[PDB]
Parts: sequence; C-alpha cells; structure tokens
Amino acid sequence: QSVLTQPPSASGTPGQRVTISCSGSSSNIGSNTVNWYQHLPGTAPKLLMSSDDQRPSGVPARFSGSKSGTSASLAISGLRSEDEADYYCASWDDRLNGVVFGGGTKLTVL
Amino acid sequence: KNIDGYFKIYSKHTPINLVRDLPQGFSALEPLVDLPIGINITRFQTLL
Amino acid sequence: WNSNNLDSYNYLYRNLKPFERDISTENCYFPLQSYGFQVGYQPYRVVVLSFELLHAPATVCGPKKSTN
Amino acid sequence: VQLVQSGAEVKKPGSSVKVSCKTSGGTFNSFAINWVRQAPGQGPEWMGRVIPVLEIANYAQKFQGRITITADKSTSTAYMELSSLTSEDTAIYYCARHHIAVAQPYFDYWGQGTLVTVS
Ligand SMILES: *[C@@H]1O[C@H](CO)[C@@H](O)[C@H](O)[C@H]1NC(C)=O
Ligand SMILES: *[C@@H]1O[C@H](CO)[C@@H](O)[C@H](O)[C@H]1NC(C)=O
Repeated sequence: QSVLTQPPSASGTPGQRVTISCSGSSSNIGSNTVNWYQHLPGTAPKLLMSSDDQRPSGVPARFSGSKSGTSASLAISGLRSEDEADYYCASWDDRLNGVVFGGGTKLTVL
Repeated sequence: KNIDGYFKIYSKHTPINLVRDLPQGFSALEPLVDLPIGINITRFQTLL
Repeated sequence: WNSNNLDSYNYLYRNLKPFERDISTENCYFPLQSYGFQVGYQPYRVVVLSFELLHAPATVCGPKKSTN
Repeated sequence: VQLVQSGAEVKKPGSSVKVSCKTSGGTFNSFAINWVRQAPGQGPEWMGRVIPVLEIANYAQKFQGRITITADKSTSTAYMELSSLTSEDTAIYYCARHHIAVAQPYFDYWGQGTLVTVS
C-alpha cells in the first residue's frame, strides 16, 4: 500500500480550477518534499512541481502547488482540454529509507 | 568547531534500522552549546 | 583606584591574539620579571568590565519595572 | 539526452532476466541512474540506484539480495539482474536518471519503459 493517501478519482469542468490533495504522515511529508508527475499510457512521465514551490523549466503557467502540515495540494487554474492525464505525488520516507509513491488519480473534464 | 575563541557544539539524535552504512536522508543539526573558551586546540582523542 | 594603603616581590609581570592567555616557562632569559615595589611607581588596582552584547538571548537586566 | 533500453522480454518462473538501459556519453559522473517499476493497477515503486563514478550501489530493503545492479565504464551501459523470478514478478521496468548534487532525489527524465510478462 502507498504510505501517502490520495483520492482515487477527481473531476472538474472546463475553465475553472480543481485541487488534488495528497496526504501522508509526519515521517515523510512532515520531513521531506513532494514531487508531482504526469503520466500518459504508452509514453514517459514528466515533471510538474519540484521542491514543493519550485516550477520546472517547461510547464506553462497553470500548475500550482502548496504544502501545509502533513498534507499537500496541487492547484490547476485555467483548465483546458489537454490537461486530461494522471497525476502522482511522491516523497522520501525517512523511516523506510526509500522512495514511496502514491496511488495516482484520474482527472476527467466535462 | 573553534571560531575566534568560540567552541561551538551542534548535535541531532535520530533513529535508524541499519548497521551497514549511514542513511541516505537529509537532516539539519541545531545548535546546543557555545562556550567562549578561547583555547588553542590542535589535537584530540576519544574515551570509551 | 589607588591601593597604596593595601599594597604599599610577590607580583610579577612578563604579539598575541585579543583576550588570549599565555602562562608558560622557558641571553639566558627567564620570561618572568619581578616588580620593585619599595608616586609614579605606586600600585594601582585595575578591573576591566567586558560586556557580551547580542551573543545570546538576554538574561541580565536592570531593575526597571514591567508593564502590561 | 535519451535513454534506450532493451525490448520486451518473456520468461518462465524460477529463472533470471537481464535488462539494459543504454545512455549517452556525458551522462555519467555527476549523474545517478535509478530504477522504477510499476505493477498493473499499482503505483511506482523504487528498487535501487548506482553511481558509476563511485561504483556504489543502493538496494530496496524488501528486495533481500534479490536485485543486482552493475555497469561498465568502457561501453557506458548499466545492467540489471533479477533472480528467483515468480508469478508475482510480472511488471514494467523503467530506467531514469538523477542529478547527484541535490539532497532529496527528484527524477527528471524517464525512459519509455520495457514490458516483462511471465507465463
Ligand atoms: C510548519 O508550520 C506550519 C504552520 O501552519 C505547521 O502547520 C506545520 O506543521 C509546520 N511543519 C513543521 C515540519 O514544522
Ligand atoms: C597553536 O599551537 C601551535 C603549535 O602546535 C602554534 O603553532 C600556533 O601558533 C598556536 N596558535 C594558533 C594556531 O592560533
């Protein structure tokens, strides 16, 4: 099982904002950073947010993240059709001495 | 460390579950003692 | 302050870093010389008060009363 | 650059499989290589990594000496060796690179993945 808890599904309307939460424990989220990934089946994943506040080189102004306590959230504004994909949250776990990944979510746009 | 006569001591205690090597994590060390001794220190040894 | 009433070879005197402390012993020279206490040569007692500011959280304070 | 790995492999239980991941020339030294797998209906999980310049290796705890990672500097290729294969061992294996001057890892570039099925 994933040490980080994430809702299995999320949905949103075009043009508005949707937030996806990723909840963990004090040992991993409370002590380390979070990373976000996109995944399309048949291709390779990409980067969305690093170091919890730092935007990567390529992604356009849209994806936004924040961290609070033992939970983190990713905010997407100005949603468009191309945003349909799978989102993952990951972090380091000091107790396990390894990398632990979440279950992932599927976003649907009406 | 010995800087300008100040003997600074930093420390942190953390659990572990391995005896092979040091964990590949990241951890900051907080200051605990700052003694203005001003002694020329060049050598040391431990006591068990 | 002048200490003529109390002190007039027990007292001796000899570049170094500030606030250093060198107590050693070695032109056959002995580094310690004795002062010839028998007005310009009268003994004076000197006390230097060194204040450590901002080096740590403050712990000594004057008698000023606190308020709400 | 790009990382190119071997094609899909089909193998029987109880044996061992070997997977390669060929990389560029300048991607050694201050760059580590990480391995990530994704089971069907499951999230990614980390196996280990290796730093070619220091030839030091790390392994996941729940792989109790079941995984071996090695590489050769002359050809600039990394090898993966997994033994005692079972029915539950079916998964998709990825190779990804890491920058070594960063405290907590963040995987930046991924391969397209290779599929291993057992039957
Ligand atoms: C950091 O501060 C925030 C304040 O809102 C608090 O909720 C959080 O638990 C703190 N985390 C750590 C690791 O100190
Ligand atoms: C400390 O002792 C050494 C002798 O080992 C001496 O050379 C040096 O001048 C002394 N003082 C320092 C390093 O401030």
